[PDB]
Amino acid sequence: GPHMATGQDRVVALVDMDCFFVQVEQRQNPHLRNKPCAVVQYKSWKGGGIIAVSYEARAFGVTRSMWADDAKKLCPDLLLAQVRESRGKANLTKYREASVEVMEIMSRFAVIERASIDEAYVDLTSAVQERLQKLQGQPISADLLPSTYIEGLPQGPTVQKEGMRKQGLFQWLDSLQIDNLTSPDLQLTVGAVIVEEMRAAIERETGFQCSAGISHNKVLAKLACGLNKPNRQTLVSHGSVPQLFSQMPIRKIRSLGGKLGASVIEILGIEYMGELTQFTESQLQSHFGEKNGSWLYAMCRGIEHDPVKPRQLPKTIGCSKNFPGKTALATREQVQWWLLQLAQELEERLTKDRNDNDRVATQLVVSIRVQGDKRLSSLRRCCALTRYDAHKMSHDAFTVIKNCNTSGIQTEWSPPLTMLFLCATKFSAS
DNA sequence: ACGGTCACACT
DNA sequence: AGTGTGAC
Ligand SMILES: Nc1ccn([C@H]2C[C@H](O)[C@@H](COP(=O)(O)NP(=O)(O)OP(=O)(O)O)O2)c(=O)n1
Ligand SMILES: [Mg+2]
Ligand SMILES: [Mg+2]
Repeated sequence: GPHMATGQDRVVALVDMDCFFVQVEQRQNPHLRNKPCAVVQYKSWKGGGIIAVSYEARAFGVTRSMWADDAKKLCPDLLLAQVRESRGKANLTKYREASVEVMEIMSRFAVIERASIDEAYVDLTSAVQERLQKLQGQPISADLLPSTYIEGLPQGPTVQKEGMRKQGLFQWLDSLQIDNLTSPDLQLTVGAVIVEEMRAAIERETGFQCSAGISHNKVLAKLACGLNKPNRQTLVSHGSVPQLFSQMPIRKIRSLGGKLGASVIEILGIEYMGELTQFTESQLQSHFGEKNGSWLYAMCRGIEHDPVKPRQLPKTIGCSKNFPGKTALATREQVQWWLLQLAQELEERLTKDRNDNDRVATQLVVSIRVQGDKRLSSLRRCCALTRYDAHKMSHDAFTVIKNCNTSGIQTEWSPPLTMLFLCATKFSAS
């Protein structure tokens, strides 16, 4: 009991933008605002794939990955913003740049880890101690947490959601012992205050609304963030974990969404995260491996040690395009032209990256898929990247994958390529 | 015909 | 260096 480590050492927040691509388009185009809206790419095929959905639109059942034509059936008045197309492919520059706006603001408060284009993890442990020191035996007002939810509260002895939020928050605050600096719950609470400030700054400065989860680790922070979206932040305490995890589907936990989560469910015959507590660390390790087993054992107990990496920028800069079914490239000239298009966009992004971030990519990775292959990549190959030259990069990429072309004629390409991928990696200071 | 990107574990 | 999984 005295020696058991509860994973309450850190205060971690995950801030995730609400329907991010939609918001970027909405900010730029006021007409989209407060309306059922979605962002689509490649309009020609079935109206284009939906990649982002406004909350008004989600009410109609519109979802990501839905074809726009299908979405229209559910929501006749659905408004659509198209992903920019450059050189015959979708260009995500606007959203990347919008992401930078958010990331830079967040970086002001603490070192951040860029988990995705629209979200980043924040370790507020240092910030919290300092803030706790700044306010002395200073009780924390509810006003400082206007958008905060306390998961699991209210409990025990208004049918409006805001009323519920307030009751829960009040129960939490009344419970709090302000005087003790060490208390994890107090630390989470102060962390929540900062997140409120972080989120207000984001909205004021970009016009983008976001949600956040405050907890002692990344997994819990991420899970918490989703609980009260949109435009709200949720504090998941260590104590709330048992009840929260008791009915929490295993797939919900980050990294348990795929095969591992399925095997975990299949092998152990359980549905909920909480049920994982019944197994010894060794038991979990035997089925899912040493690293996974330890992670699962600690995680179902609300404990995770994965640190918030200090990484604001992406480690890689990549361009890729799919050429599905009939559109697969079956000629050498075709492959070369598309490689060139990818290389050109990559070059523009690489050049801007070098100026902005003082770094150069020393390695080029070329990936392709042949028709009928199961795998996302038929082949992956890498060559040195010494110049930010689109022609050289595309020329080099062709050299690397050219032998994949079986056909004797060599003016043709067989099998036709379903996918082309170019990625710049191994960045170095410059 | 569930696209375009990213990170990272395993080998 | 290459492959596969998971995420968003
Ligand atoms: N499969 C996916 C998932 C997300 N994205 C993009 C579009 C999203 O707007 C953006 C952020 O992803 P997301 O946070 O998981 N969902 P989104 O931000 O749109 O809505 P929220 O549920 O977070 O409020 O990345 C994508 O392009 N392809
Ligand atoms: Mg989001
Ligand atoms: Mg996200």
